Amino acid sequence: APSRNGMVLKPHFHKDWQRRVATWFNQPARKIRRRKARQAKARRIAPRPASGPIRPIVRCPTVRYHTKVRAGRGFSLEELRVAGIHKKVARTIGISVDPRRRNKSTESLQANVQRLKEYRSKLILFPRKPSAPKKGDSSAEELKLATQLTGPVMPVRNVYKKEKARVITEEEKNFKAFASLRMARANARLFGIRAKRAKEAAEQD
Amino acid sequence: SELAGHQTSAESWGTGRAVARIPRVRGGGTHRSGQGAFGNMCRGGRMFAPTKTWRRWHRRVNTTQKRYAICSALAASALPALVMSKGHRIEEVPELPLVVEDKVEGYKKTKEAVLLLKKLKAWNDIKKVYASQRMRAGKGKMRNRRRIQRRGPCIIYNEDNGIIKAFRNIPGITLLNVSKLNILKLAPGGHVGRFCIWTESAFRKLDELYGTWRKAASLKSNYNLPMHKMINTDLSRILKSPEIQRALRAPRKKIHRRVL
Amino acid sequence: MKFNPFVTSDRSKNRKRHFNAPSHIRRKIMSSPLSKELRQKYNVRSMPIRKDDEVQVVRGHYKGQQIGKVVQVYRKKYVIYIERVQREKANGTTVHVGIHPSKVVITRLKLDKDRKKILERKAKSRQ
RNA sequence: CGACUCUUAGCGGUGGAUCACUCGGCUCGUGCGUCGAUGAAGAACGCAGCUAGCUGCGAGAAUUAAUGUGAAUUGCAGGACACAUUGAUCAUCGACACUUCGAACGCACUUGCGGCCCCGGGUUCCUCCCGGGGCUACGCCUGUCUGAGCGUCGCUU
RNA sequence: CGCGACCUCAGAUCAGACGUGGCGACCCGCUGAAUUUAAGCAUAUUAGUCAGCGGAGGAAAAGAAACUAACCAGGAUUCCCUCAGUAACGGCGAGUGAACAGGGAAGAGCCCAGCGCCGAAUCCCCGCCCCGCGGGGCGCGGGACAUGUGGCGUACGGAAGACCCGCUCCCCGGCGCCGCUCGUGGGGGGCCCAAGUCCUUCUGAUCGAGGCCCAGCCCGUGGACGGUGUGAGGCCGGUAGCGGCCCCCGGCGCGCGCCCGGGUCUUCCCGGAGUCGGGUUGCUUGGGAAUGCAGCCCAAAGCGGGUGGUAAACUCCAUCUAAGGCUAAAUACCGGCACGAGACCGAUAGUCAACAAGUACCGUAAGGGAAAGUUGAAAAGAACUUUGAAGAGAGAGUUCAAGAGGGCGUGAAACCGUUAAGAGGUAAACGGGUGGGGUCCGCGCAGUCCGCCCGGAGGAUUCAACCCGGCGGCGGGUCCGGCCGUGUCGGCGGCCCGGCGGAUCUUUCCCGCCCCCGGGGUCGGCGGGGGACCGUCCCCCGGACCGGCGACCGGCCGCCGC
RNA sequence: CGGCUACCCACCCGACCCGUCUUGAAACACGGACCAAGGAGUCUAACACGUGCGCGAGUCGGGGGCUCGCACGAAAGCCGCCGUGGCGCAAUGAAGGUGAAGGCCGGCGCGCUCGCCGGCCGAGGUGGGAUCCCGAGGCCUCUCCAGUCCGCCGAGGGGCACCACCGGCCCGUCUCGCCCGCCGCGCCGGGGAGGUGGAGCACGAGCGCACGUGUUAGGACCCGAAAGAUGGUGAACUAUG
RNA sequence: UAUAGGGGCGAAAGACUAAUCGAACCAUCUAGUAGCUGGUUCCCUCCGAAGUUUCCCUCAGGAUAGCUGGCGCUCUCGCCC
RNA sequence: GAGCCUUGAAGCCUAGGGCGCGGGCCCGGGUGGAGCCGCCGCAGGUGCAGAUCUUGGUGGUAGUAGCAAAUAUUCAAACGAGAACUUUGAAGGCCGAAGUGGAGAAGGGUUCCAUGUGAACAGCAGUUGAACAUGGGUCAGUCGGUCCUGAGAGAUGGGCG
Ligand SMILES: [Mg+2]
Ligand SMILES: [Mg+2]
Ligand SMILES: [Mg+2]
Ligand SMILES: [Mg+2]
Ligand SMILES: [Mg+2]
Ligand SMILES: [Mg+2]
Ligand SMILES: [Mg+2]
Ligand SMILES: [Mg+2]
Ligand SMILES: [Mg+2]
Ligand SMILES: [Mg+2]
Ligand SMILES: [Mg+2]
Ligand SMILES: [Mg+2]
Ligand SMILES: [Mg+2]
Ligand SMILES: [Mg+2]
Ligand SMILES: [Mg+2]
Ligand SMILES: [Mg+2]
Ligand SMILES: [Mg+2]
Ligand SMILES: [Mg+2]
Ligand SMILES: [Mg+2]
Ligand SMILES: [Mg+2]
Ligand SMILES: [Mg+2]
Ligand SMILES: [Mg+2]
Ligand SMILES: [Mg+2]
Ligand SMILES: [Mg+2]
Ligand SMILES: [Mg+2]
Ligand SMILES: [Mg+2]
Ligand SMILES: [Mg+2]
Ligand SMILES: [Mg+2]
Ligand SMILES: [Mg+2]
Ligand SMILES: [Mg+2]
Ligand SMILES: [Mg+2]
Ligand SMILES: [Mg+2]
Ligand SMILES: [Mg+2]
Ligand SMILES: [Mg+2]
Ligand SMILES: [Mg+2]
Ligand SMILES: [Mg+2]
Ligand SMILES: [Mg+2]
Ligand SMILES: [Mg+2]
Ligand SMILES: [Mg+2]
Ligand SMILES: [Mg+2]
Ligand SMILES: [Mg+2]
Ligand SMILES: [Mg+2]
Ligand SMILES: [Mg+2]
Ligand SMILES: [Mg+2]
Ligand SMILES: [Mg+2]
Ligand SMILES: [Mg+2]
Ligand SMILES: [Mg+2]
Ligand SMILES: [Mg+2]
Ligand SMILES: [Mg+2]
Ligand SMILES: [Mg+2]
Ligand SMILES: [Mg+2]
Ligand SMILES: [Mg+2]
Ligand SMILES: [Mg+2]
Ligand SMILES: [Mg+2]
Ligand SMILES: [Mg+2]
Ligand SMILES: [Mg+2]
Ligand SMILES: [Mg+2]
Ligand SMILES: [Mg+2]
Ligand SMILES: [Mg+2]
Ligand SMILES: [Mg+2]
Ligand SMILES: [Mg+2]
Ligand SMILES: [Mg+2]
Ligand SMILES: [Mg+2]
Ligand SMILES: [Mg+2]
Ligand SMILES: [Mg+2]
Ligand SMILES: [Mg+2]
Ligand SMILES: [Mg+2]
Ligand SMILES: [Mg+2]
Ligand SMILES: [Mg+2]
Ligand SMILES: [Mg+2]
Ligand SMILES: [Mg+2]
Ligand SMILES: [Mg+2]
Ligand SMILES: [Mg+2]
Ligand SMILES: [Mg+2]
Ligand SMILES: [Mg+2]
Ligand SMILES: [Mg+2]
Ligand SMILES: [Mg+2]
Ligand SMILES: [Mg+2]
Ligand SMILES: [Mg+2]
Ligand SMILES: [Mg+2]
Ligand SMILES: [Mg+2]
Ligand SMILES: [Mg+2]
Ligand SMILES: [Mg+2]
Repeated sequence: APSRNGMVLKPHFHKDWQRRVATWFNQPARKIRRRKARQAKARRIAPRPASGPIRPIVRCPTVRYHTKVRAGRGFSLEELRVAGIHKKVARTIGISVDPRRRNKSTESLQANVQRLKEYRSKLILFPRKPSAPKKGDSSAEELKLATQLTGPVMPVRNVYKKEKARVITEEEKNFKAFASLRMARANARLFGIRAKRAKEAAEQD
Repeated sequence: SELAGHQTSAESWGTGRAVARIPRVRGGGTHRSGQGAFGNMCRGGRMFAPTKTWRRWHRRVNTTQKRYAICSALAASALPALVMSKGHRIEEVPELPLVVEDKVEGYKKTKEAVLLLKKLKAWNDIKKVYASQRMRAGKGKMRNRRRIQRRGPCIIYNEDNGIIKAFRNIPGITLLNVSKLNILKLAPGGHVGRFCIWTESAFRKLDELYGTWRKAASLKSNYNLPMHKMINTDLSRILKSPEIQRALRAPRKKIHRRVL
Repeated sequence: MKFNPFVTSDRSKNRKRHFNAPSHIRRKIMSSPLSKELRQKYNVRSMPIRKDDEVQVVRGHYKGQQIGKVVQVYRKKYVIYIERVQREKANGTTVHVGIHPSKVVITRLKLDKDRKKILERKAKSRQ
């Protein structure tokens, strides 16, 4: 069966594939369905924005992706308590509540708190009666626009630091050599055996 | 086909029962019993290696070539000798790249549209399309496609205001927006050079939409105009400029045929 | 040009609905235009036909200025029969000849209450 | 010379290819997403003035009523042609009605053999008497009624 | 011995209600091969699929971690692209084959057992009124469930109780009614522009030609159909936030029913067992020192248990809380119900079925399973005569055609009959070469060539040679008149009343904060706003350069028609 | 009168019936009575190479989103603070990991088989090598001076692609060696010089689309078996109660 | 009336089991498999073979070289050696 | 292509005229009755002699083999267009009571019977028939099913799955 200098082929076709072929032909029809679903959602809600719940600021979890930042799921009830608002009241306001999320980072804690304070600033709500506990005048001409697009406060906004200019100094360019990583790596590899030999030297009395 | 021609059940007879080794239907009385079963060379068998609904129908083209072809078709629409060599009637028509006022795109009645085309002298071209809208030749008359009808002028506009309602049912005509162009409308049949009629705001918006060679396109993000291969290309001018004819050998024109 | 997504350009479906439409649609199909003086008088282009009109033929083998009365309407054959239009067989028996009602000009109607109502609906819709 | 045979061609016959047509298929997609003990799917039998199929119907059987429609169905007679009554035909169909088998249900299936309750006639009545109607399948749930137990226990002989 | 109370129970044609059977395209639970591949064949693969069985709905299933990860951490489920033909499995052969990170589509969370607090504060059945329709739901008395445990408060994100502070005093269902409302809610019917105007063909015309400087007429209608053919206007319909009537439906306003949450502090409460797990054996998985599942046996814990991917011990850390349950979305759909389209087939094709198709028919049965479209515009289907016993025929007639006569459009070949020509002992047929004849074509048959120039015989016209007048165009020049074009500077002019770019800068600035000692201090950091600097395109005049298909005028050269 | 013709006939010579398996076919080898219609290298995935196009150290929207509900619109167009991702730009190790710059001059340490310092250039060199450049001299009607202009050049210069070789550099191992570094002085790192294994570097050429050919998996050029499995229907003939 | 397919029944012939039996019939897996026969459809132009090496549970087959074709590419010619 | 056509397209035939080396084509003539082609691109289920090919049709063989198991017919008449076969008469025969007779079970389903036709079917023919068409015919307390159990088959209770 093989031939001249050609690559080894192992295609996965021995299984009777021609029976179970699901084929994209209804793909434009699904795109039109999902457009009509989104426009129906926009007309069926009210003043409430599309993609209504706000989403947090969240960093990926892999030595590969931790530089980036991602629109997460919810606001990690510690953060939502620091916002000073009750749990299901946040679900009614449009603030996403995800109780499994934990906060080790004070930085991302405070960043989520700032995002909560900005959302509570941008919030314009309408009670039924004339009590108007939270509201005002003709509220910015029905806030001049009904519905928003693609995240409420544009949840990505990947922040970019400058580190513009600085004069090179000493110590650094005499110190920060290649050998630091290798010495630290060997220190981390041999952290345990040195302690074991310390215990041996204590035992030998 | 997508379904069996193997609805019949079948077996062979073998080396005995002289006739053949094709599978045969098994039965009696009904005079299909003993005919040719599934296969190619038989009556009421499957076609050979039959068509399947997962054939690779659609094809992808690069977006830069999709824009390059639009630029090439619009550039071919500017020259008068190209578009007459497709088959339009531009003999008594004013300028090539026609550009009417923005009063056109607010029309509501089609009699003003016919009046506009008659005064712009493309009505001779519409009269050709009226002259040639014959019946289709072939087997295609059965499947819902009966009128051969040639393509006329395409009106290009922006900011839709009711020009579609006006120009819509003049036959053979094409009505087509600026920000959504078509190669299938700007070059029907794969030949370059379809006659076109523009509008003021459209014809101003073109240079915003594709740029010059000096500045980039503003509406389309990463796209520049294409590179240009020969800068000046009148080959007769180049060969009869003195810089070449200084450095030519000689016209050698003696024939020197066969000597007996 | 067709803009509904719920009506057919399809030749097969149109011929099938045509040759199998029931009688109360075959009435609308077998429709005749009115003469131009009567359309001036009534402001209506066309009408369904019935048993009792006064009918002139515009085209065929039997043409022109012969205003006769219809007698039968085969909606099964899409054919009306006119009283003057005859032909003998071989055996000397006369028989009516088939005329499709598109080739038919109505000169007088039969007036009736439902025809007055249909005529008033036509005039009110043409407005 | 004729007969026979062969080859062409004209004509004629057998034959049903090509072409043209298409109330038919196949594929793709949208919208919807509905059977049954209140007797389904399926099957049998029956029904028209002339009637075998197909189709449509069920002892009200080529459809009943009602709503819309507005003068026909049709191969031939007739019959209602009435419409200043209710108005032919056709469609829609929401009110009626829906033979026997069929999960089939009174027990089985040979259209057989029953059993109660009730109503009309019988001997003016029970005792294996005519007609009609109703009820009479299995399993299981909630409650009622009846009662078995040297199961546990009381009060009593 | 009797009676009573339960507890276990049976019976009934008890009162009322429910399940069965089907279709199975998609889904769910189990069971389950073999052809084949490996060139042989045992594991492997075919595949946990075909077949079998039981279930279900418009979707189902899944699902709010006994999770992923190991760093600045994510966060229910579902589906797509990637991960990836990779890590891994494998007579380490053939072959098999994931997942988390990432980006999208959709966005949703909850309840109960336990624990304790509330005097069973709870539910079902029967009976009477209550009320209003198209039709059934709250309240009052007596029969039961139930203390071996109804209901309220309650869920691992903590919860409860009791102080203290701070406010807030509610919402869902039913009914009448106004405009509504994203195609302009959904369904049902009926209707809505303009020529059959003129000659002309023809069997019939929807053929062809024509309509003033208003283009014959309508066009938000020129899709498509039928009608004696090939139609925008003769007809249905198509177009349109076109109009009218009829039905039902989703978002405003009177009645009935229900109605204290938050924060701090103190005390108290805090969980699912023959279950996890271990041994062993089978199946499956890529899961390898056993991923998952199941049988048997052994079988717990409370700073516990599980997970952290090479078995086991010691150790530290991270993460989750299993053995109870519910839930839309995105998603699959060859059955069905209608529906719209097609670079698809055109009656030996396309479903087997364009037609009385799962019909005729074969087999006892499981089951197998066809052939078969076309007259003509209109039946106008051949009256009548005349042979024959009738079939059949000859006249006549229908129509454009019987050269269309009831399986009837067009009618090929094999084959057969007859006529016309030619031929005949080496079977017929063929190739090369000719000859004879025949059908037919062309040619005009000893009269067939034409086109130009030049020299001769006629008339009839008016160029031309020459100029005048006029238009248009060629070709060049002062780049004149200006124009635009190419380069280089000047004015930065529009920099703030300019576009955009820049991980240039400007803490001498402005807002939210943080730091040090209510304020100040550059003491520094981040998010947000302006503006100095470079990089390109918008103007100005000035000068450089070229008149290039960038085009107009003047004068010049040289044509031109009138 | 001329005429080739798929008309027919005459005559001379040549002349075995086609298709395929085969060393060998007219074969006493097989298939073919005759005629009409149907009838066989298709499609997808994957790979390799050649070709055409666009962009270019990038490239690709194939998955989504954006536009008013319009036949052709299941089209086309746009996104870029949708580049996440694929392929490539960097290989090598089993892995822990590591990861491609040298040349020329001046000086110093014993210029010692040796390291350091200072300046400049920058992918080394050798032999061929299309092309290009320079050029002795050579030639154009009286004798002097002239310029473009003309063309051949012996020879010489820099040298593309590519070929051949040497030298250099990275990674794995092996051998021989001494020196330096110090988030902490250690069975710690870093380094040198040789000979080797590598799918390497030594100024990058890919990516996307389409077409062609070939190979593989798929019913795969078409038809063909004796078999095997699953699930059902038959004792009306026959066998025996 | 009973016995049903690797099953039944057999005074035993491997006989019979619906004209089939040394494993019945029908449908599906199924277009199963085949190194083995048969066929494999338009013209013209150009070039044009091999039946040999090695290895294979290979000896009617394949891989490998060799033979062939296509696609080119890099140079050489034209003006006493 | 201001393509071609009811003043005749597609297809078919053609001892007609030609072109190309061919694949094939163009025109003439006749049938034929409503659609057809050239070119530039594009996409295919794209070109027949065969496959004991499939389906449909027709030949040679051929007016041939063959219409022969069971002895057998003949005359006259009738109805009729038509008589070797139909019917009647007469004569001669066979079956010879274990039948070529008279009736039933299973099976068949209208074939039973009358009238009318003789187109196809009866393998010659036919005035005939079991062919076709029209219209008729099957009457039960005491004949049988129904009822009984037999060889057996099958349900609930139970068990297994
Ligand atoms: Mg090979
Ligand atoms: Mg492999
Ligand atoms: Mg397979
Ligand atoms: Mg199949
Ligand atoms: Mg099949
Ligand atoms: Mg078929
Ligand atoms: Mg055709
Ligand atoms: Mg269709
Ligand atoms: Mg003939
Ligand atoms: Mg036929
Ligand atoms: Mg009625
Ligand atoms: Mg029963
Ligand atoms: Mg009763
Ligand atoms: Mg094999
Ligand atoms: Mg084997
Ligand atoms: Mg498996
Ligand atoms: Mg199955
Ligand atoms: Mg069920
Ligand atoms: Mg359902
Ligand atoms: Mg939880
Ligand atoms: Mg990859
Ligand atoms: Mg597997
Ligand atoms: Mg028409
Ligand atoms: Mg029409
Ligand atoms: Mg109209
Ligand atoms: Mg396994
Ligand atoms: Mg724990
Ligand atoms: Mg533990
Ligand atoms: Mg633990
Ligand atoms: Mg749970
Ligand atoms: Mg659960
Ligand atoms: Mg769902
Ligand atoms: Mg046909
Ligand atoms: Mg068929
Ligand atoms: Mg007709
Ligand atoms: Mg004719
Ligand atoms: Mg005909
Ligand atoms: Mg005919
Ligand atoms: Mg003769
Ligand atoms: Mg062989
Ligand atoms: Mg041999
Ligand atoms: Mg041969
Ligand atoms: Mg042979
Ligand atoms: Mg033979
Ligand atoms: Mg063919
Ligand atoms: Mg390539
Ligand atoms: Mg990336
Ligand atoms: Mg086997
Ligand atoms: Mg078996
Ligand atoms: Mg079995
Ligand atoms: Mg028997
Ligand atoms: Mg077997
Ligand atoms: Mg047998
Ligand atoms: Mg095959
Ligand atoms: Mg087979
Ligand atoms: Mg060999
Ligand atoms: Mg070669
Ligand atoms: Mg016709
Ligand atoms: Mg042609
Ligand atoms: Mg042709
Ligand atoms: Mg095709
Ligand atoms: Mg084919
Ligand atoms: Mg053939
Ligand atoms: Mg052949
Ligand atoms: Mg054959
Ligand atoms: Mg045959
Ligand atoms: Mg024969
Ligand atoms: Mg003989
Ligand atoms: Mg004989
Ligand atoms: Mg005999
Ligand atoms: Mg007589
Ligand atoms: Mg006689
Ligand atoms: Mg006899
Ligand atoms: Mg005897
Ligand atoms: Mg007898
Ligand atoms: Mg006979
Ligand atoms: Mg008789
Ligand atoms: Mg009889
Ligand atoms: Mg009969
Ligand atoms: Mg009696
Ligand atoms: Mg008796
Ligand atoms: Mg049983
Ligand atoms: Mg049981």
